[PDB]
Amino acid sequence: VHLTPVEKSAVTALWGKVNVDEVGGEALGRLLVVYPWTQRFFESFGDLSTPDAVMGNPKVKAHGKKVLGAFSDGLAHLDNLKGTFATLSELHCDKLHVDPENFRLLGNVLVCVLAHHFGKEFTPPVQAAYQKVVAGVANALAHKYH
Amino acid sequence: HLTPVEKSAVTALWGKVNVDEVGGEALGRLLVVYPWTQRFFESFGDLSTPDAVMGNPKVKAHGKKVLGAFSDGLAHLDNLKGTFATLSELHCDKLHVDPENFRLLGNVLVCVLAHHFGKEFTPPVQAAYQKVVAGVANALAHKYH
Amino acid sequence: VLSPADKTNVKAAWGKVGAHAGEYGAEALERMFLSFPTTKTYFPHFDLSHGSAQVKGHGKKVADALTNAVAHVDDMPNALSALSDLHAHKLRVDPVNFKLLSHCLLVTLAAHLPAEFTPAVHASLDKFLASVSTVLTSKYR
Amino acid sequence: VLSPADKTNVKAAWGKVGAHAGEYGAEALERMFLSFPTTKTYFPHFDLSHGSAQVKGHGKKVADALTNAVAHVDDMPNALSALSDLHAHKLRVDPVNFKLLSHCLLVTLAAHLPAEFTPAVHASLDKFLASVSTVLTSKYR
Ligand code: HEM
Ligand code: HEM
Ligand code: HEM
Ligand code: HEM
Repeated sequence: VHLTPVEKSAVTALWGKVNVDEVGGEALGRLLVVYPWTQRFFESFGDLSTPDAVMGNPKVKAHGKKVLGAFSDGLAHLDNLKGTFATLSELHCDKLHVDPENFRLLGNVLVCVLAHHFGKEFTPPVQAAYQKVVAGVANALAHKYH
Repeated sequence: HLTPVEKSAVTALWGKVNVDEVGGEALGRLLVVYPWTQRFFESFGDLSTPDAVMGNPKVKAHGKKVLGAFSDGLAHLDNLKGTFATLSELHCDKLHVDPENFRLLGNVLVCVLAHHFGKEFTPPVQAAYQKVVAGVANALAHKYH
Repeated sequence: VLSPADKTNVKAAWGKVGAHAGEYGAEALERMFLSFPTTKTYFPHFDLSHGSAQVKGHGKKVADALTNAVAHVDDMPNALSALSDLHAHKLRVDPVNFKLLSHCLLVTLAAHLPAEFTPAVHASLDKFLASVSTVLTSKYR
Repeated sequence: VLSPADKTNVKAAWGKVGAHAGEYGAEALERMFLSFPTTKTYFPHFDLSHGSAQVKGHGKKVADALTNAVAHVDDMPNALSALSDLHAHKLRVDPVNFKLLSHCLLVTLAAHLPAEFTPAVHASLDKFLASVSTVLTSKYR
């Protein structure tokens, strides 16, 4: 993906304010709440019976942090997202059989979480840049299927 | 992709396809079942009714071209990426057709094969064709990956 | 949202299915499992061999449910509420799988009822099954 | 299909838009046009520029429209009949574009209404917007 130098600057400044121990969990919890069939992939996680259970669920918070860490790895390697997520793709397409529509969904949930946290700071230009990012990640994660 | 018994299955059936008709029926059914695709064809004229669509001579002529594309995909299941490399450019970079529509067309062609060949289009024959049409939609969308 | 011609198309077409409902259910089911093997992971307790008795009993239930949706095409959420509970709350089926199965249902109809499978009927049936799929994957209780 | 809860959530969440209906509508658009430029192909008669009173005023109707769609939530096909004709019959809007606008509307709500954009409300709004999208892309006259 190619961001303009000002998109890269705006993206990285916002990201540097990201609570790395929470946002990941918010995005995953919302995925499981907004798109409840994704909970099928996490029956190992315990209580998901209600939105408050989802969001408060320690396993959710736990797993959301590692997902945020991958999106970070992606940001540091924007010109080579396929390589970075080559093994992750093997894991989500060959082993788990996650329909790749759901990768677009999580990326768009993450954008909604960034908007939630940053408000006006999450301007339309800034959003435009992040859409570029998360589109990149989803497809590099879908790469096997290509 | 296709195992030996699969390739021979699709091969044989594809031999019996009317190449001046099924291409046109698939495109026409795409335009009818998924009418927003009509937007890509205001050049083609009358698309107001199912009967209007299914008889449009350019719809038929274009369908021949797409079945021709598919024929060409069947020929080189080795590298449909390269086979359709040029088409992908036109569909993606130039006309901006959402790639879900590629999947829809392949599934319509599959329908249209079932409609014509009836009981001969067995679950196992469909399954091999589903691999083929998914390969064409993927290859077609390569310029999006 | 089905048009008035949509509703009469679906009902007349389903009528021609008639007694073969269960037969077409099971075939759509087999087509789906062979064409889209990931869907099999929803049936880990089902003997999925060709000609399986479990697949045939199940095809009949699916066909009957679709027949009931046709009867109640104007109050589908109410009439399918137990099946939405099953598919949306307990099974949590990915909506993509409903598109796979609807497609295999259309292939089956197109194979067995070529006179009925006009372009317009095809369009109407597609919306109907998209409609059923929306009810079955929504959590509305 | 919205639960009774879903409709109270959208009712409650969307009400808080209020006088800002115009503003949020225009921004959601701006968001869509910048983030997803192909969607400009539907608006060549508009002034794409930022702050453009045509974009700004168009946003006011979408929000009202949606306010009206919230107003006839359980009658939406009848209430959105005209917009169905416009979008499905006349403009031929490809349905993905509704998912893009739907996402930008959620982004905007999240950005402007954080206390109200809880996970429950987010999920209800997504279903509501999907429901509006289904009505607007379906030909049912
Ligand atoms: C779109 C971006 C996504 C990213 C960046 C992402 C990232 C990751 C990462 C980093 C892991 C951890 C691998 C490890 O522990 O070694 C992981 C595991 C997983 N992801 Fe994702 N993922 C994505 C999408 C999805 C989606 C859409 C689903 C399901 C709908 C999903 C379900 C899972 C599951 C089930 C696991 C591991 C299961 C477990 O260990 O209990 N992921 N993901
Ligand atoms: C999915 C398999 C598809 C194949 C194999 C395919 C193949 C082709 C081919 C061979 C052409 C002819 C190029 C030419 O006109 O010189 C073409 C043109 C075109 N295709 Fe496709 N196509 C596919 C799908 C689609 C879809 C989904 C749409 C949009 C709904 C679409 C819209 C068009 C349009 C608008 C043209 C050119 C129209 C014109 O020349 O006036 N195609 N395609
Ligand atoms: C319109 C489409 C569908 C209809 C009408 C339908 C209908 C039904 C019916 C009637 C049952 C059994 C009800 C009962 O025993 O009480 C059922 C169960 C089930 N359906 Fe569906 N279904 C549909 C789609 C799907 C799809 C796409 C999947 C997954 C790919 C799925 C998975 C299941 C499973 C796993 C069961 C339970 C099986 C069992 O334990 O016996 N269904 N469905
Ligand atoms: C929730 C989604 C949408 C809603 C509620 C919505 C609502 C409306 C409303 C209320 C109008 C004007 C009605 C009037 O004439 O008074 C309108 C017009 C229009 N909408 Fe939408 N719309 C939606 C999505 C879209 C999308 C996705 C597009 C295109 C990508 C679109 C394109 C248009 C266009 C092109 C017009 C006509 C503009 C004009 O010339 O005034 N709409 N929409």
